[PDB]
Amino acid sequence: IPEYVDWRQKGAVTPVKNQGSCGSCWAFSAVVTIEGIIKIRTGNLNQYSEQELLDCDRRSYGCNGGYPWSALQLVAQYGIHYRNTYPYEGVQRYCRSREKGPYAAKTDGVRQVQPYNQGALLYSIANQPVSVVLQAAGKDFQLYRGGIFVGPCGNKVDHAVAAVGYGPNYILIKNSWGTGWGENGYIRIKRGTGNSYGVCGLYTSSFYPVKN
Repeated sequence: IPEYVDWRQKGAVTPVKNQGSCGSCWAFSAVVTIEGIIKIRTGNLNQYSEQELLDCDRRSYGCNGGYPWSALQLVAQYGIHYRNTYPYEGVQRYCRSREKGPYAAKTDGVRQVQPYNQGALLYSIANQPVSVVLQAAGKDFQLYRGGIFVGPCGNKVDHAVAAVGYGPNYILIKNSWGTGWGENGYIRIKRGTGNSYGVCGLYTSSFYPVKN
């Protein structure tokens, strides 16, 4: 369980993206999750469509609300297309999955990490990236243009992102905003403080598919 875990230089995460004026970080967080695992075994890095997840997942409320843990489940159940055969537009619409044709990616299950346990988060993040939530409605996290976020912030979780590494002290997160935020679309939050919930409630509820 290395002292350092970066999947970027591991060839697991692709360039950064923006959800835009679409409340859809859940579907984006997911595509990165599935994505990671998909490349971890096969040795093939891919960019899947979040747009599809939006238009297809009726359980989620597309362009403004969702469950990073429906998306995944969805995929495993059905599947998911490339981000070319289903590029992101930013507006929820009619499911094209079927109309689009044969799927391209399809997992083999979804599991959740025991909330409120850093030790647990890491491990999984060590075996493969994960979808995690937190407080973004933040007025500080909103302004982050590089650094190690400690706060201030709260325990009112309401935005989903992704963890793509950690250090002895900083946890790495991929944001669904442009590369005109944090440190090039990236933000480092601090771990090991005692805060069980985890600063910004980053330890509330996390997840991930399964792959054979």
